[PDB]
Amino acid sequence: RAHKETLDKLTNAAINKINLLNTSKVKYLVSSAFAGLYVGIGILLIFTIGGLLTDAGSPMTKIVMGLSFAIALSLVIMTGTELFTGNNMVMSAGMLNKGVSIKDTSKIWAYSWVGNLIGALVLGIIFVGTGLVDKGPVAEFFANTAASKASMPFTALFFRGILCNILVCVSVLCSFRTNSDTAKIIMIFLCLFAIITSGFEHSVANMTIYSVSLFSPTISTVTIGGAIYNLVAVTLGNIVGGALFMGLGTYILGKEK
Amino acid sequence: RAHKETLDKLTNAAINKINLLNTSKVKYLVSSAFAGLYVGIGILLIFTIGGLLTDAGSPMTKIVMGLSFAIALSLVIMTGTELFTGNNMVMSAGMLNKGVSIKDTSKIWAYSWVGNLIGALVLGIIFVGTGLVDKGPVAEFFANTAASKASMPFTALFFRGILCNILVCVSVLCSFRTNSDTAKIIMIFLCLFAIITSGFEHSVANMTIYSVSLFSPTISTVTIGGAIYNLVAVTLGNIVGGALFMGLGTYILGKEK
Amino acid sequence: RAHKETLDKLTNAAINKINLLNTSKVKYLVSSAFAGLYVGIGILLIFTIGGLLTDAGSPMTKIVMGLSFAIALSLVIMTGTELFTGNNMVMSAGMLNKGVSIKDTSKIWAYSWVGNLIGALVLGIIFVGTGLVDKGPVAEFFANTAASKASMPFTALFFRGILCNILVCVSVLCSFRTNSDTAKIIMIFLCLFAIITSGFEHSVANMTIYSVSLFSPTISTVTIGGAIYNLVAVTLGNIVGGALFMGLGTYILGKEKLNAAAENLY
Amino acid sequence: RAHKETLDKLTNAAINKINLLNTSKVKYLVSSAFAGLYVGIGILLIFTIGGLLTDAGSPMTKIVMGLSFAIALSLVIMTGTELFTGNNMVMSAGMLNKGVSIKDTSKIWAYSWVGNLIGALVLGIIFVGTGLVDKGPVAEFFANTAASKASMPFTALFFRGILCNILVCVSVLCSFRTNSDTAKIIMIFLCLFAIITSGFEHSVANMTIYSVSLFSPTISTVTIGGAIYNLVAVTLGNIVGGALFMGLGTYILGKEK
Amino acid sequence: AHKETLDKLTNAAINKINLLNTSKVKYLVSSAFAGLYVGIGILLIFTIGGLLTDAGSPMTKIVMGLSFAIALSLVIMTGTELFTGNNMVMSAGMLNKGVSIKDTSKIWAYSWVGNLIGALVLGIIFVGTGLVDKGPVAEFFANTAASKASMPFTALFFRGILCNILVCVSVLCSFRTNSDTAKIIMIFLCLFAIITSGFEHSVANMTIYSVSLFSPTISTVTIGGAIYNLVAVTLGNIVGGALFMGLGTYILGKEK
Ligand SMILES: CCCCCCCCO[C@@H]1O[C@H](CO)[C@@H](O)[C@H](O)[C@H]1O
Ligand SMILES: CCCCCCCCO[C@@H]1O[C@H](CO)[C@@H](O)[C@H](O)[C@H]1O
Ligand SMILES: CCCCCCCCO[C@@H]1O[C@H](CO)[C@@H](O)[C@H](O)[C@H]1O
Ligand SMILES: CCCCCCCCO[C@@H]1O[C@H](CO)[C@@H](O)[C@H](O)[C@H]1O
Ligand SMILES: CCCCCCCCO[C@@H]1O[C@H](CO)[C@@H](O)[C@H](O)[C@H]1O
Repeated sequence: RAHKETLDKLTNAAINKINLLNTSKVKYLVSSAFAGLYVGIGILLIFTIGGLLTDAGSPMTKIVMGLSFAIALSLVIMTGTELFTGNNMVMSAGMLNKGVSIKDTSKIWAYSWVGNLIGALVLGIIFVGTGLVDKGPVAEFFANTAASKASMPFTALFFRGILCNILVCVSVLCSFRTNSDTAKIIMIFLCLFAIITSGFEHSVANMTIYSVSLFSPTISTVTIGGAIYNLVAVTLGNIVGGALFMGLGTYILGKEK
Repeated sequence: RAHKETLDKLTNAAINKINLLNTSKVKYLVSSAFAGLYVGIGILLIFTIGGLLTDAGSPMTKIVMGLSFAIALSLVIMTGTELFTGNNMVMSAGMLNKGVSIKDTSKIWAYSWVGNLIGALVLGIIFVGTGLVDKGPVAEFFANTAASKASMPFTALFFRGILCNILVCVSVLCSFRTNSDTAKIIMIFLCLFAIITSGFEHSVANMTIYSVSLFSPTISTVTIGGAIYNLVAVTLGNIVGGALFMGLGTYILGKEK
Repeated sequence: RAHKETLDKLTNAAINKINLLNTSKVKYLVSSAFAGLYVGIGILLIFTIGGLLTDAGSPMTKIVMGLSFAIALSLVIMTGTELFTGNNMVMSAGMLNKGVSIKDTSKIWAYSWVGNLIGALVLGIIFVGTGLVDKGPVAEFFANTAASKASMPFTALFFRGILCNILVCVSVLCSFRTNSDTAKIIMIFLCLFAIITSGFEHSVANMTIYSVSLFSPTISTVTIGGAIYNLVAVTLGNIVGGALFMGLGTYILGKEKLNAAAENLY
Repeated sequence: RAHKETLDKLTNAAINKINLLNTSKVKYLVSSAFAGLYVGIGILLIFTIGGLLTDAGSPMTKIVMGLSFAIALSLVIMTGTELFTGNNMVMSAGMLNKGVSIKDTSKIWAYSWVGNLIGALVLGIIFVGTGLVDKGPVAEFFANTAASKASMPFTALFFRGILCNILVCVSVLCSFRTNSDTAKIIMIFLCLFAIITSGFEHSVANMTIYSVSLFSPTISTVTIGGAIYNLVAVTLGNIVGGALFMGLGTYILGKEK
Repeated sequence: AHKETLDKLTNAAINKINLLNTSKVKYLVSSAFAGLYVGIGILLIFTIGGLLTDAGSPMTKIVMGLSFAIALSLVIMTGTELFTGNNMVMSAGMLNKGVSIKDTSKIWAYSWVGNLIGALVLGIIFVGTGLVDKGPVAEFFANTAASKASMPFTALFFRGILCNILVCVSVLCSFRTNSDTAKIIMIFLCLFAIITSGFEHSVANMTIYSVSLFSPTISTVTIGGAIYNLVAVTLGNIVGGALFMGLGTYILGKEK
């Protein structure tokens, strides 16, 4: 094990995040926007896959979607950009280890969440302009998925959000624990396969699901109300998974007591 | 050849394990709980696959499930967390090599088994909360699988547990014999593929099978009694495979006489 | 982090490109020609797959095509040759960081683009010469695809071009951010999967699509006006994606803000 | 090209093998037993696959089997254990190069062959004990394969053994020519894919095929005379493939003359 | 790093001719291994071809391409002498004045013949397994051999060109990376392209014809057919490897 080294790295990354934000809100928001859009790119890919295999009646739909989502977090980690969901574990661990404050943590979470959203809104806009969701099985996949995610009960979304961010954050944790970029990508691939195929909920990914569905004139039954309901429920779950499980857990393992 | 050095690393790992437990029961149990939960995440993924493909009558079902289970031990190894089944070989070799004692071994086995179960209990509760096993093929897949595992003859479960833990512990052994994290993950992928598709029995994975099946009000094919029956038989078989084959074996290979 | 170091690498890459171009038109155009042909090789592969699976009715067609396209940018990055689409991000970042001039940039872009085109033309001539697109599902896939791309609205092609080059350029960016050649190839595989299966537009790849179709004797029904319209719309799209998004974006991330010799972020 | 360096490595390895055997028969036999069982694990997996896909009438059966066999030699190489077929090239090259005697070679061949057999016997007994070949397509797949392998003309088996051990030994040769463990596993994956899907014959894998077939009450398609016939023919072919092609070939490339 | 790459190709060309000059046996043995290693890839993918063609699968050519990587991977990882790869290496080394034209034709002649010996040996042994006595694999060899030998010259020539661009560029990648895993991946991608696209490889065809001509399965092949295919494809391979990759890498790297 190298639990203490790992906690040191998490704490140093938390310190580095808040110093970045304090040094430049533009730099922090651009990074956050990049991460939001990168995650959204994975969504565009796997929903195209979703539409294609759904229209085909394939039993393998959710499995192929899961296998194909690795790009989302892979791009985030390989570009060193700012992802809200990953920040749940990093800021909480660093905060518990007294490297950052609670205010620092809430500031980082707020900014990366908004930045992530800006990225998703841009992607959504651009994607709608390609005409790829003007009509057909791919537009319908966005339309139906958006609707079902927005009509789920609060408790279900919350618990799905917890399990999702346990997986997002453990993949981030693995990247702090190896020097091999290939190993990092493989672990990301495995974790995101688990997330998508199992049906867990990811606030940042949902941002693109809703920006596309909402910006698309291919009607679809969503509404901003439903989008907000889902994002709030899922964000709360994500925070619990990342901070209360992963952040607290890694702190307990690594705390120089 | 390099068996001596491998035995040396195994011995040191066994020494570090008992020192951790002597230092902090909380740290040790948290690490164990993480590992039990990580293994369970693999179960949630492949049982989702099992439900999807069984429902479709696919002949590829058990093959796809085996290929998709790699995350379970990959997460454990890459996070440095405490897994009971792997401890069967490590403590065993370490004890034989006079680095730790018999009571040290029994203590580590008991705590890691219980801590792993804690992780499975937590994951099961949260998974039930997702609503993902309310009804439909995934719930059916948990219910039917838990039922069949609980009604297998003792001897069958025992021998399945032996072969399972030979594979788990050899994947752990490979991790002690390479410096490449990518190669570690590949070997784990191969061994877990063999375990799942061949039909071998893993006590720690079964903890999540039974936590989900028993916590879900939607599932009513098994009882705590059936869970205990399967867990006891499979755990005994696991111990024989990890300690009697892999532990004794690596000691013999490595013991500088 | 580590964005500053990444910015320094992009800027050095930019300076090296204009330098080599200044030194030898021949060296630069051959490098660009290789890159154009390498990308086209990917097209020849996935369009053969397109033809095969389309004629078979498969629903996995576009997924298998996406999974099989990695060779295109993998070859470019592993041979270190000049690809127009990638040059958008590198030249703009370097220029913004005041390592290369606006003049240097539109030059590299011009030479790389044309050089990429030469490669596609030569590949197209040779491929048709194999007789593999004399008749049948593959020849048609080339034909029908060429027609559909040349008959889409500007807006659509533009935005498809933006998204395409975001992905092309981010894979180039990953290659600057790791020392693992395997991780580089894996990131390329993922990005190109996303590009092809999602349906984004790549100018350099389109160069080979139209060269084959305009060289193939199985008639056409696309025409040269269509091709150039496409390459124009997609190229502008590509430029915005790579220069406006990736170039400016990486500049902002990496530019050490003391300096400040000129502009202040907030 | 590094042909001399490669022969120098093969020669050191031959020396180290005979020294080990001379030092401890128990260590040498235990190591050989492990390698036999590890290869056998590959057989249990791919024959499970065989039964599943053959029962389903799948055309991809032999392809998936080949893709799934990599674990057999991957485990042997990553654990550093003694495999008879690999020793055909190593001992012969080291013998030609005067690092070891002809008698050392005979000794190593006989001991590893028998030790491999012990591992296969042990694996077979335990596998039968699982109830996994009690009845159904997997048992039938063992029964049918064991029978066809036993009824082939000597000539056919012999030449199949030559090509098999060209592939086993070249994968071993690859492992001497790289420092990348991931590259070693990939080359093993490719070679074993070629062996299984093409239909070549591996003596050590066949030990497990026949141990299961002869230990399972539900398998009556073959006799001990039949196993012995196949094993002799295939062993002879393996020896020619490994020693006369790979051993002599690598000696010729590397010998400073 | 074009200059360093050209230096590497030049040093590889020099070491090849030096080797041949020192020992024809060592050089021919190495060439025979490379021919057999490439042939092993053919045995595997033609087994796949027979299996899937018999089943009417639209994935046949795709699965074959994905499964051919072993052919050049064995060559590169064993350090053996492959004719097609020597088209780029010797030409680059020659233009860079490390070796002569005479050296090049010599290395080409010896590796081609050595590759062929490896293919003949493999074909004989494979026929001896009984695996092509009858059935869809035997049929796949016979039909493929016949189709390749009945193609027009021009078609074979151009397919040979694209094939060796891919073979040689995979070799080029191996000179431009220190990662053995990256080398294998690049080889996997290039061979996937070669096989699935339908390009022509002289050395691989050596095994196709040695198997088909040694096997009991009746084909319309004939030795005259094989030789015709091999000549046309070899010239195409030479053009692709020497004129494109050889000349190209020299131009990229030459410090002038
Ligand atoms: C272009 C869009 C910019 C969005 C900026 C959002 C910043 C919100 O502001 C932050 O929110 C937290 C809780 O609400 C507080 O605890 C922080 O102190 C506060 O800075
Ligand atoms: C909240 C979780 C508490 C876990 C406590 C586990 C303690 C088990 O206790 C152990 O049991 C063994 C026998 O099975 C003994 O041999 C060990 O000596 C003993 O320490
Ligand atoms: C040891 C393996 C996992 C043990 C999980 C124990 C959880 C049992 O708990 C209860 O059992 C009831 C009836 O069977 C269920 O109906 C209830 O949902 C559940 O509360
Ligand atoms: C699932 C199969 C994916 C294979 C990816 C392997 C990538 C490993 O990583 C690569 O290979 C070597 C690792 O041992 C290193 O030497 C290289 O530097 C590195 O590029
Ligand atoms: C469990 C016991 C198995 C032991 C295997 C015994 C095989 C030894 O037997 C012999 O050894 C000689 C050299 O010492 C060789 O010359 C002979 O070839 C070999 O048959």
